[PDB]
Amino acid sequence: VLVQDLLHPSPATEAKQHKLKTLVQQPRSFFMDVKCQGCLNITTVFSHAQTAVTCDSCSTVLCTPTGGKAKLTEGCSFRRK
Amino acid sequence: SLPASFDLTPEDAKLLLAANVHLGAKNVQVHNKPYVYKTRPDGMNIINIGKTWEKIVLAARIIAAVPNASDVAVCSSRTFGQRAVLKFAAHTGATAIAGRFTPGNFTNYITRSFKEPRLVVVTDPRTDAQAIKESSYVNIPVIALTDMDSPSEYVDVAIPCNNKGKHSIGLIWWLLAREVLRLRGIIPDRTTEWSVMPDLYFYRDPEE
Amino acid sequence: MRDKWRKKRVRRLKRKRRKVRARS
Amino acid sequence: PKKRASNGRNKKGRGHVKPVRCLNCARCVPKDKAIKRVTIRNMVEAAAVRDLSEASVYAEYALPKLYNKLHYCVSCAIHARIVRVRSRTDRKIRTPPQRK
Amino acid sequence: GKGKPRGLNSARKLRVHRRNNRWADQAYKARLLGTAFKSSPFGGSSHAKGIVLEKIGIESKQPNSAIRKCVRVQLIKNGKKVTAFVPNDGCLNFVD
Amino acid sequence: GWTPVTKLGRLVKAGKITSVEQIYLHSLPVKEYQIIDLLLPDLKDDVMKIRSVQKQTRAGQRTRMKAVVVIGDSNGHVGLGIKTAKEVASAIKAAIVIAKLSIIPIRRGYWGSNLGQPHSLPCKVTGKCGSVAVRLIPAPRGKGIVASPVVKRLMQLAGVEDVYTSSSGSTRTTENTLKAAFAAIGNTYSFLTPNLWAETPLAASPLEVYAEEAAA
Amino acid sequence: GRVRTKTVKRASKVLIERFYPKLTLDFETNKRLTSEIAVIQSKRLRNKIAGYTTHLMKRIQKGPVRGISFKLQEEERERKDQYVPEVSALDLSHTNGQLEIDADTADLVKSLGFKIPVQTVSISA
Amino acid sequence: MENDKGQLVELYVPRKCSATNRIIKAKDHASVQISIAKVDEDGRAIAGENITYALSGYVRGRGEADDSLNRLAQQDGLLKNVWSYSR
Amino acid sequence: TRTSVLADALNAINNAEKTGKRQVLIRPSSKVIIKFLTVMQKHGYIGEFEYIDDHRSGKIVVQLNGRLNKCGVIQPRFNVKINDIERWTDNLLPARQFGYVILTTSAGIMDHEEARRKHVSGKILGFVY
RNA sequence: GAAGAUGAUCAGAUACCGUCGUAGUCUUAACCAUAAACUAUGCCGACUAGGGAUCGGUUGUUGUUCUUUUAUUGACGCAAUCGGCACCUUACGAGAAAUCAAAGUCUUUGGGUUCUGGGGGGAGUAUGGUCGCAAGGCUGAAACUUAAAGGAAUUGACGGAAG
Ligand SMILES: [Zn+2]
Ligand SMILES: [Zn+2]
Repeated sequence: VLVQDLLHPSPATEAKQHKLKTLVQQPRSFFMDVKCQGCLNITTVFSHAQTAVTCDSCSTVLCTPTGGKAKLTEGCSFRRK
Repeated sequence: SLPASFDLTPEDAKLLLAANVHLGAKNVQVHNKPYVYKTRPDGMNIINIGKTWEKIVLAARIIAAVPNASDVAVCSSRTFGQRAVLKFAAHTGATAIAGRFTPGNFTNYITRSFKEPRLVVVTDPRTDAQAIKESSYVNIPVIALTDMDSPSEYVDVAIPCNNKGKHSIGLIWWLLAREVLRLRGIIPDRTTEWSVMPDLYFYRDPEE
Repeated sequence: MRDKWRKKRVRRLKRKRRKVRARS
Repeated sequence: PKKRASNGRNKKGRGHVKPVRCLNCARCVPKDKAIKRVTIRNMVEAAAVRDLSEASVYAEYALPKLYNKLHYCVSCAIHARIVRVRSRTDRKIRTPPQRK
Repeated sequence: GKGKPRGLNSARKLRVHRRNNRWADQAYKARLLGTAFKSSPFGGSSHAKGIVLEKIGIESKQPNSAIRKCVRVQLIKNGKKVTAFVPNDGCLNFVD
Repeated sequence: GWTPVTKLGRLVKAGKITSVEQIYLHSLPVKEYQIIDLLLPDLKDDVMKIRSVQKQTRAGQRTRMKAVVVIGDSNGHVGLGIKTAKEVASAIKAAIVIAKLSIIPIRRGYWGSNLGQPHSLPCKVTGKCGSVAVRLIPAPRGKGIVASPVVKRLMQLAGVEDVYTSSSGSTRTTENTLKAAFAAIGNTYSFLTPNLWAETPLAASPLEVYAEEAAA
Repeated sequence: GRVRTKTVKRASKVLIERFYPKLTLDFETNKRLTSEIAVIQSKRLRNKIAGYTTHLMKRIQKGPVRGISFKLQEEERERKDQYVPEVSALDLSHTNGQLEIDADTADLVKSLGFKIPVQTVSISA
Repeated sequence: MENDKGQLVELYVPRKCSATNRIIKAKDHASVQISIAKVDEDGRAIAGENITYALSGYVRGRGEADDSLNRLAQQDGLLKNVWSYSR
Repeated sequence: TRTSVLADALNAINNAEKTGKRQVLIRPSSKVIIKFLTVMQKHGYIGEFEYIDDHRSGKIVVQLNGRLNKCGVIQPRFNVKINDIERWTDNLLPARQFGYVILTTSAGIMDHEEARRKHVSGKILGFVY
């Protein structure tokens, strides 16, 4: 591959490369709106949350931190912002 | 550019697909990623036979440029390609080199089978390294039949295919003969059926 | 001779040299 | 000069490996460098499997094997001809011999 | 890269380094230590006058087998006794 | 009579190929020495060194004579040949054959001004053979071949009249001396210069225009 | 052992590559033939050549011998190895009238502007 | 190379590789000269009329010659939708 | 650590040019790099090069043509007087008719031929041929 | 199991082999500061050629068994990237060669920086200083002597080596 277009990489390989090794680095994390089972209230939760985030509605933890993404509790739904 | 008559006719695609040309090696070496379309879930790769076709028209277009028909020499160490390259030279006037290739043919000028071809076509670089290796000494361009695992060093023009199929070697060798003869004009046009039938150029077991 | 034994022979010789200087 | 790239042993990314005693001559040898052969032999010789199967008071008694892992140093293994000297080009090969 | 300082403010480190490593050179070491002025019998001279003390015939080194006819001369400038060759067929007779 | 057995021999015997540059332009391998003899009739041989190598056999020593020979036309073509044979005359004779087969063109250029005929290299080029590395530096029109005697003899036969030389390594190895020098003198055309930047269209290969007279 | 040497073996095949039609499967005929064909100074030598030239001749009948070509064996094979059945065994006639190609590889066909019927096969292993 | 008075003092102007622009040496025995045929629209090969590519043994030795053909043939109109600039 | 982006730039350029690649990515970019390329670009030794903004030090994508022999830095940036240039040209450049000495001066980054025209001198910065 | 004593072997063996065995081997308090302490390859930085395995993490996914009957189990399987310990081929290139993905990007000689060597011995010796209980470590010559010493590989010769 003597000649290839570095300025316009294929999207498939960009989704596979490291978040730092892209042409312009951009986080793969995001923010979540978690609808808990008990009630419906908008709450922004980081995908890679380090804290056991509770909702102001109910004193119930929404996610438990893990090595990577925050693991959502059963009965809770999320939607990506 | 290219008149539209040279496009892959749907007649040929049915031949190519049945003859297992679209079946590639398990592992693709870095230079054949362009020619891989997708991988079958078993693990093996699928050739982009759409890409394959115009390569054949491209490679055959090289052979026509040589003024002397005897200057083009084809080779095959694989048994499945011995008869096909033999028939290929017969219909085309080439100088076939079947079976073993004796070292020193291209460099030693006191040998018997001392040939000076202006173009060498190779059934398989993996099994025909010596023909490719010596062609590197005496300024001979090389056209090869390469799978996805077939190494691509010292190969000017490669034709992706299934080199490990009995039907595939013959058909691509069948296609080259038809497309070379069309350019020179022996076959009437790109719509006329060839007198030779694709079952010729296929190696036969000694049972018959 | 072997280097390790030549080294050891000198080691025992240096120790004798050190002692004979202690007499003065 | 350097005879082997592995320096005759299998120690990389490491400082020290505890040694082993040769089975034959009781010589200390590093565990990775020691030639290790795992043998599983029948406890009774193949000729005697019959008459010892006739003296058996138990019908269809599956006799045990003997399990043993052997350690040799270079001199232990070479002299016992477990390994043999190979050519300079055949030294690169480390795939097992195909005898069994 | 190359193991020696290259920075623009490193001219001193180069000046000391070279001067230290000139001592490994025997031509430099012999000149500075003045070993000629001290231990060389001429004392760094080109020629010297001396007084002959006794005439000696020397067995040759291998593989040559001969006699090299030299003499014991004491030097007048510093009183040292060192051997000197007499080079000429039959020039041992000229020196007494 | 001389009977060619190669395409280039076929074409050289006729009037198809007359300029060695045409062989040089298309990298035509020259396997036959009489191809050179007709197309470069004015060549100069001079043996740099004759050496005796020895192979130890069960009974005793087996002595062969090795000779090194330099060919050049003093006009831009120079060749080097090293051949071993039992006899010096045979080794010298056989060396001349292969010294002609390796003859290459050289690029004469200008140091500073381009006034008159080219007198030196277009650039500084170095070659390495074994431990010997020989650098040739272009010289002004006055300074001749500033080089060791063995390296100078190569330059005199190549047609470089002004040049500098700087050698490194075991320069007393004559064989590696001449090969490393030969590598440098052969890199004159391997170095791109601004005046060569423009693209010229690829001329048709001489074997493809006279394939009828080159087939057999 | 009765191994023939190379000097009789190369002289035998140079005869076939020159006088195959005049050669026979009978030693006696070849014995007399090689006398007027080749100047053989020894009578013992002459019988050894013909005895192995006949063996080479008596071999060509069972099939082609390896390394010997006599300007006719390939000619006999040029129009002998011309076989082809009426069906190419590659036209889509053995099957129902459409390809058995992989369903995933059909996308390759569907990527091109082709409408070819396919009985999709999905091994998935 | 040209002198003051104007005639070409340069003999043997060499060719240049179509992939890497490197000069083709006089003894570059791995260097080829690929020839491809121009075709009349009737599908028949024109006689004595070919597009010429020079290819260095450096590119062939690395095995990049096939890609250099694919890009050159794509950009010269010889070849359709097989070589892509973006990889 | 990363001590000179200019050195890391020309090296990756040379490690691409010998390899025969027609493009090379430079990281990180800087004004000294960008002005260095322009002196190279106005002489045709390289092609259209692009600057990528990532709200950071920057990156450069260069296009290569194959007319570059060797481009390198002279480190340390020796102080070069007008009578010091002829020595730097003789040692670094293969011939008197081509090749350039990139000097950084109070008047800007320039090669030794443009430097001699305007008769200004600064610190040597590299070379190209 | 050094030392020592012992029974053999031998011309002789206070050696190898055998039998005992004292310091030691272990540990707690402190010294010593050296090893083929070796990847015989300084450390940091960037680039260069392909390939597959494997460890820790993390990111999307199964004709898989199990939790439990399923998930939010686990294991396995398939794609990825980070970091590693490495391995296979090739030689663009390097090397005196063996070889080397660095030992490349080094006469087309410049990323930063530390240390070290200048023919072989004498000699890591003498002396002085300095650290240590000592054993010793660190620093460290000269006189004198010598045309070689040595590295990689080739042929042969030889082996109480294999086939
Ligand atoms: Zn809630
Ligand atoms: Zn042992």
